[PDB]
Amino acid sequence: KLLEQIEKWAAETPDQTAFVWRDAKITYKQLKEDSDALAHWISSEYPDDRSPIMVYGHMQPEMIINFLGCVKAGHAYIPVDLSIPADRVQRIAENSGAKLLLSATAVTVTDLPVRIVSEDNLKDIFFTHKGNTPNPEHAVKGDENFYIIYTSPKGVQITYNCLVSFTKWAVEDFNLQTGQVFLNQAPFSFDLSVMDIYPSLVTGGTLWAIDKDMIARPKDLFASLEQSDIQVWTSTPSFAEMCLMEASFSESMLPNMKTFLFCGEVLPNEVARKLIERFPKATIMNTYGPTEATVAVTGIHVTEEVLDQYKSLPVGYCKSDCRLLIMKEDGTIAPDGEKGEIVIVGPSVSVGYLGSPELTEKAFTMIDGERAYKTGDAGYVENGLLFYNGRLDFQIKLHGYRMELEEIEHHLRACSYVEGAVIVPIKKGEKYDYLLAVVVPGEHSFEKEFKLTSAIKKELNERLPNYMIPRKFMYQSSIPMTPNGKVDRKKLLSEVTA
Repeated sequence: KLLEQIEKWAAETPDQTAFVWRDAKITYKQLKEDSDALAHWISSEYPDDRSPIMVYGHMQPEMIINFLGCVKAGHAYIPVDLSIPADRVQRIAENSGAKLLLSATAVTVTDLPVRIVSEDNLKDIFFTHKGNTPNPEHAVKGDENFYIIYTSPKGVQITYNCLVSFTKWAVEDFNLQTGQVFLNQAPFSFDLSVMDIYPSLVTGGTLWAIDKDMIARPKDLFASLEQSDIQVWTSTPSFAEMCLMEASFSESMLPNMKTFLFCGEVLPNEVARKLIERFPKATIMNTYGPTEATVAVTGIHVTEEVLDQYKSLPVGYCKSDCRLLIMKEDGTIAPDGEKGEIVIVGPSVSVGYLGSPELTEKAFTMIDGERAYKTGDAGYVENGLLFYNGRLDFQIKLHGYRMELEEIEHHLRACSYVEGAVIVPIKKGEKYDYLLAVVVPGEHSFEKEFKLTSAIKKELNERLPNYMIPRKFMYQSSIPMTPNGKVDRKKLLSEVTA
């Protein structure tokens, strides 16, 4: 079914661009053909095997061809971005039980206990098996693994049913039409990319990829953006914020922008507001979910009304085929409006971590016959609406006082003269010593740094208790992002600590 709705475009709109990265692009017809040849090759080489297959690279069109080739042959694929550390890739190879690794580019990771098919060798199978097609019944189905994406060091197994459950909801609730241009910011090793990959493929859209190098060089990023004619924007809030630092990043640069889809981090009320101002015709959606629950399970249309009544934006209503549970600090459920750990239950929940029995036991459970996943996230529900408070382990306790790190960040972000901010907790060694605020200053006329600091501290005093107000402030032109596009908190902690 999933592959069928995708294949449907190879016949209806064969010459439509299915994926484009810089100068490299492939049509739906080419996607089908090479994908079919690979699948045929896989089946000929591994007749009665269904071991997961590693797919190595970055944004090359072959990444997508290889993903489909793998599933058509009944093999789940393991996306491995170039950014993943060698030691990690080696662990994945050994943990996953993979026997093969496919890459369009050169594999730089020191010898892996896997058969490597790369560069020209991959090209050879496309040529060698050109025209051939795989047995329709070999295609991954039902509860069989479709892809395995690693988090933290655990392989989250996402089944066919999991992905279909997500995709259907995404296409319908995000109001995606057909033939639209979908931005792809997230590396394939990050499940945010799934939010644009499959919805685009099933709706005959065009995936417009952006790579790590464009990001390292904004002039190229924006150049690409203007040529893209992107209509559906899928990215982390941080990525959007960085683009917002560019005055030309607006409806003028992307006049056909229609839908913004956010997930992965807190979407600031101010960021959404800036996007509405810059793109008055675009719809903004905030969504929430762990990789363990197939990309996202909640979503909400962030309107002017939502922005007016929710200083802290809610993360959304749970998809209809799943449900949420807010667990009080005890096996007990919490009354609506009360904070607890967010638990997700339903067909979106992963079947567990690959080869990690003990790890699966600790985070996954069975409730009334269905899978449930403890997120490690703190939040609450109010009449179906889910609110995110922060990561349970980011819960800082300052001298006899608890507090979500994210709540302090939320208020810091809301202060005048602040365009971006992150709190770096400085620990004495065991307990929390003090908080350090890293902010990107907005326009101001403060002639001395301490004056800006005092001003923000005064405003923050009206929002938080004195003991939650960061003692130290640091200013910089931008907040670092990890290769996935999220705030790089480790890097920040590393440099501010040094």
